[PDB]
Order: sequence, then C-alpha cells, then structure tokens
Amino acid sequence: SGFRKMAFPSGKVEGCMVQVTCGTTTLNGLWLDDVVYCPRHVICTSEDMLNPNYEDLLIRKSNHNFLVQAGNVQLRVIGHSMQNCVLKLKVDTANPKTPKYKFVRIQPGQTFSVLACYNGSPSGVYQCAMRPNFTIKGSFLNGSCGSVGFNIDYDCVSFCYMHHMELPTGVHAGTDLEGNFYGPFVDRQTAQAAGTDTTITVNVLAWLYAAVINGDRWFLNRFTTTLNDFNLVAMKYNYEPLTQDHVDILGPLSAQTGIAVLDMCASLKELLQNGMNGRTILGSALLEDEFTPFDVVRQCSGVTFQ
Amino acid sequence: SGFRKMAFPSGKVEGCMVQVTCGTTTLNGLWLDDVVYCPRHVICTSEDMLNPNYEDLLIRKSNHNFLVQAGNVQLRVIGHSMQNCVLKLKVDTANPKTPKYKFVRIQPGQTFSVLACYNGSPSGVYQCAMRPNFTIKGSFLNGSCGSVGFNIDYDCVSFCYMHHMELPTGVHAGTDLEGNFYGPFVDRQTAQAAGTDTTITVNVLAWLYAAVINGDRWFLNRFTTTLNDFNLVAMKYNYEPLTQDHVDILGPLSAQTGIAVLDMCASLKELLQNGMNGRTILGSALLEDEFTPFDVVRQCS
Ligand SMILES: *[C@H](O)[C@H](C[C@@H]1CCNC1=O)NC(=O)[C@@H]1CCCN1C(=O)[C@@H](NC(=O)OC(C)(C)C)[C@@H](C)OC(C)(C)C
Ligand SMILES: *[C@H](O)[C@H](C[C@@H]1CCNC1=O)NC(=O)[C@@H]1CCCN1C(=O)[C@@H](NC(=O)OC(C)(C)C)[C@@H](C)OC(C)(C)C
Ligand SMILES: [Cl-]
Ligand SMILES: [Cl-]
Ligand code: NA
Ligand code: NA
Ligand code: NA
Repeated sequence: SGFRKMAFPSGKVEGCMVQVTCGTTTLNGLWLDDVVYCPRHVICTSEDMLNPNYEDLLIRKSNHNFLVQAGNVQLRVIGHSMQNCVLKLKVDTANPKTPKYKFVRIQPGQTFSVLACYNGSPSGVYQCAMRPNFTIKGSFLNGSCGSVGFNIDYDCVSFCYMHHMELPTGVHAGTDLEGNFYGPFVDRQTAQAAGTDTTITVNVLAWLYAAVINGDRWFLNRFTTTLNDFNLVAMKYNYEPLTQDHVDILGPLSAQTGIAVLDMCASLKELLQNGMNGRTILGSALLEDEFTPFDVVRQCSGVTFQ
Repeated sequence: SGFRKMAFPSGKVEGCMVQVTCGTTTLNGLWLDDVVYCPRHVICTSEDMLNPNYEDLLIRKSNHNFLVQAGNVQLRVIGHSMQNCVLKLKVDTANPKTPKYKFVRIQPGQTFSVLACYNGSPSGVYQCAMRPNFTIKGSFLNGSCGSVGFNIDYDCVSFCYMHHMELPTGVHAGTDLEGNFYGPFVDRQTAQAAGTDTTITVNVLAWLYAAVINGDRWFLNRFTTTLNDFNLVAMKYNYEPLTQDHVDILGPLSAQTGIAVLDMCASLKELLQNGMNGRTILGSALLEDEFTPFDVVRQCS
C-alpha cells in the first residue's frame, strides 16, 4: 500500500538527451534516429525575440552554426529544417539508444513525466499535468529548454512535451514534438499570461478512489447525486465539467470500491461546500488533481514497463 | 522557477534490476558486477518467517535453487553468501550496465529516490525520506521487495535502501545495501511497532527557504527566537529538535535569501501556532518535510 506522486522510469529517455548550442545559447535536444529536435528559439538573439521572423533567421544559419554534443561526442549536423516551433537537426549518426517511440499530443488533464535536463545531462524527473489553461506547473531554470515530457506504454515511449518558456506567474509553456504549442502561447518576447485555471474534476475523483483503496474513507457518505446537479456545483467551484466519458473511465474504480462515481461526486460536493474540517486525504490538505484514473490503476496494481 | 518532488533519473538503476525466484517466492534483485543483492527472506516459506534460522535455511540451498532472470536471460548462480539481512548471489555473468556506484547508509531526514519494481521490471520512480522513526512512506505492493533507493549526485549512484517489508501502519521498512535494517525492525513475522514519528524540522525550514527563493514572503515575521526556545516550542508539535548542525547547514540558504536561520525558525513557530489561513506554500496546505537543504539548493540553483 501507499500512494506517491510517481513518474515513469526515465532510462529510455535519458539515452536520447543531447546538448545543442547555437551562438551563445545552449539548451537541450532530443536525439531520435538521425535527427535532433529542439526549440526553434535557439536561433534567436534577445533582439530577434522581440519580433522574430523564424524562416528568415533560419535561412541565415548554416549546419556548422549548430554544435550538438552527445555526452563528450560531437554529432555532425548535416541538415536543418523547422517544423512549427521545433527545429530538426539532421545528424550523421543514428542514435543507437533510440527507444521504440511515438509523438503524441495530449489533452488537458492528462499527466506525464518530465525529464529536466541541463547542458544535455538529465538532472531530475517529476510528474506533471497539462493544466486546463494549457500551462504546466513545472520546475525549470535557465538552460532547461528542450527538456521533454513523456509517458510509457509497455515498451513504447510517447513523447508529448518539449519545454520552451516560463510565464510571469512561474508556470511553464511548451510544445508537442511536432512543434505545436499547448495553449495560446507564442515563442516571442511579447506580453503573455496564463489564463485563469480550473481544477481537473475527473482526476480529483480518481485520487479519492486511491484514498479509499488505501484505507482513507472519512469523506464517504450515504448520498448520491446526478451528473447534471454535480456539474452545477463544479462550475460554482471552478472545477472542470464531468462528462459521461469521465464517469465511464472511472467504472473500474467504482466497481472495486463499491462507491459509484455519482456517490463519490456527492462526497466531492460536500468537500467543496464544507472543506476538510481539519482532516487530510492521502497526506494532503488540498484536493489533488494531478493523478488520472489510469495513474491510480497503474500505481495500485503494480504495472511495469519492458 | 517552480518546485516539485524531484527524483533522480532512474536509468542507471533500471539497468541493474533483475528477478530472483526461490521456491514459490519472487522478488527483485540488484545486479552489480557479478553479484545480485536481494532480501534474504526470499529463502523463507510462510512457516519459516516466525522464527527463521537463516543460516540453517541457506546451507540447505543449492545454487540451482535460485532462478535469476535479467530480462529474457537466465543468469547462472555459482555461489551465495549472506551479509546481515541481504543475500549476495554470485553469478557467472557480470552486468555490462553496472554504473559507477557506492553503498551509503543514510541518517534520518535524508531523502532518496525509489525505483519501484515488480518481477525485475520498473514500475515508477518517486522521492522518499528516511523518517525519524526509521520507516519510509513508500508505495509498494506484493513483489516489490528488492527495489532500491538511491541518489545520483555527480554521476555516481549511491545506493542507500533495499525494500523488505510493510508495517501494519502502512509504512515501509528495509535495509542498507550491507543488509542492516534501518530502525529496530527484523525480517521475522513478530510484532515490531515503529516509534511515534515526528516532523523533520530542518527540512521544513529548507522548504520555507525554497518558497522565499521562488518569490513568497507572506509567512515571514518581524520576530526571532533563541535556538532553545524554538526547540521547546517545536517539540510540543512533535517536531524533531533543531541542532546546531542543522543551523549550520541552513547557512547557505540563509545567505542567499537574507533571512537569518533563527528568523526563519520564528516564521515556522508562527505557522505552527496559526496555520495557513487559507493560503498555500509551494502548492501545499501542509508544512512539507521531505526536501533537505541539499535538495533545495540542487533544485533552485
Ligand atoms: C530555455 O532554457 C528557457 C527556460 C526558462 C528560463 C527560466 N525558466 C524557464 O523555464 N526559456 C526562455 O528563457 C524563454 C526564451 C524567451 C524568453 N523565455 C522565458 O522563459 C521568459 N519568459 C518571458 O519572457 O515571458 C514573456 C514575457 C514573453 C511572456 C522568462 C525567462 O522570463 C520571465 C520573466 C522569468 C517569465
Ligand atoms: C516483498 O515483496 C514484500 C513487500 C510488501 C508486500 C506488501 N507491501 C510491501 O511492501 N514483503 C513482505 O511481504 C514481507 C515478508 C514478510 C511479511 N512481509 C510483510 O511486508 C508483512 N509485514 C509483516 O508481517 O509485518 C509485521 C507484522 C511482521 C510487523 C505485510 C505483508 O503484512 C501486513 C499485514 C500488510 C503488514
Ligand atoms: Cl497539502
Ligand atoms: Cl545521510
Ligand atoms: Na456518497
Ligand atoms: Na523455519
Ligand atoms: Na553499511
């Protein structure tokens, strides 16, 4: 038993991280097959960032302007191109440690692991969620750009995030590996801000199920509700709507614990309307929303990766 | 900016995890060079566990009674020895993925990453602390034994924990990699309650410094305290004593933020007296005690 904020094992991703330097900027790249992916803003000076014309800035660069290092070994860049907000540097050597992988775009509410890197060297791993406002609450310093987020299924790494920037409130924004930003953010030095965020209702419910599985039951009650009535409460408390698909996804946890989703929703309604009365749930005094239903099932059943 | 429970990248440890089976029991082993380390209780039946004589049980085992599997490859056991509560299985193949490593026994309050594994394969990685009562608050199921805890400061893996058991209160107990248990626990099915746990004061102070570094000041105050008055108060909340060693180790964070250590202690005293009044610190509504001073410097700088 026990329940922790748990990341995927990061080894398959560690073997893909390299250092990319253009001019005076160093950041990280992802080396898969014979291509290194990194943020396109690596090519910009500070002045360029004010109003960058990335296609003109890139024609001005040559292969030799990009220094790529895998550990102590230099990788020769033999071509370059842009895909949306990501730069693809073709190198002369395919990464012999390339795992089975795919590029996926995730939806708000979905979680993933971040391998925070500096100078091409993995430094730490932690678990995040794509917030409803399309930011992530990361932990990133200067030089972290190009660090990636991922999930694993069996033996396949699904890369879903590449890090590009920090916003004024201290949260983070980035792209999928096809270079499309999550959220209405752009890679230029102009005013931008995180929108008002909301709480990921289906994830809170999943974590309440994790709590019950781990013996924490004090918030259970005799009451149930309807999807329509609970969604009025959710809106009042800046919680995301709960859909029938969310209810269906939580079916396994309901059957296992004997607490129907709408029964658990009546628990969550009372917690929102009345608070915790000084108690905790799974060692938290807040309602945790960065575990998905699948995260709960995975951790509580001991799923492993090959 | 930001502040997360951050584990070390797990790849160097993933490359060391194997499956060990003896009789009907399967757990994980750690394969370093030509040795596989695992909990010695792998050799016990359910009956053996009340009062097992491990020396007597082990002398009866042949090398072929141990099935060791590294991915899809069976490793051949060629000898075995017992060191305290760890079994060392000598195998005929050395692990080509052995990282630079050392074994370190840690003190209460120290943190480490856990790579939770089942059947020799990794499930996930999370951060833990050695509690003052020598338990860890893990996430471990049947078959997780032999999973290890570690740090990887400066490219060398320091192995500090191997998992052996869950206690009735839902926390976890295990050994260093020399097989010595942390705390009063034993690998026997006899009663062995953990002491009342306490909060790791030096770590709470480190986390308050992290909050200041990340831009929050709401909990600061104009007061200070003597060290002894702070300890007299903090102990009434089941906080651990703060020693002069702890004050010294907080010096760099104090210098970076301009908040004297004893002034931060006055902040913590007020937080214990008042609560947060609907506010949060680094996304928590509780005082967090599983980040060390070293961890804060690692992550914020
Ligand atoms: C790439 O390594 C780096 C990662 C950043 C540095 C600090 N923490 C991180 O996550 N990315 C950048 O430095 C990018 C390049 C353009 C500027 N930038 C930022 O992250 C800015 N953000 C910024 O200027 O935001 C707007 C004002 C454009 C909305 C950071 C460094 O500035 C603030 C003031 C810290 C937010
Ligand atoms: C090894 O894989 C396994 C890991 C355990 C299983 C459940 N969670 C874990 O962390 N270790 C064990 O099963 C060991 C072997 C002897 C029994 N044991 C336990 O962990 C017992 N603990 C136990 O008997 O504790 C005492 C009563 C002796 C203090 C667990 C499985 O039993 C309880 C009832 C869950 C505590
Ligand atoms: Cl909390
Ligand atoms: Cl220590
Ligand atoms: Na109910
Ligand atoms: Na016996
Ligand atoms: Na030791």
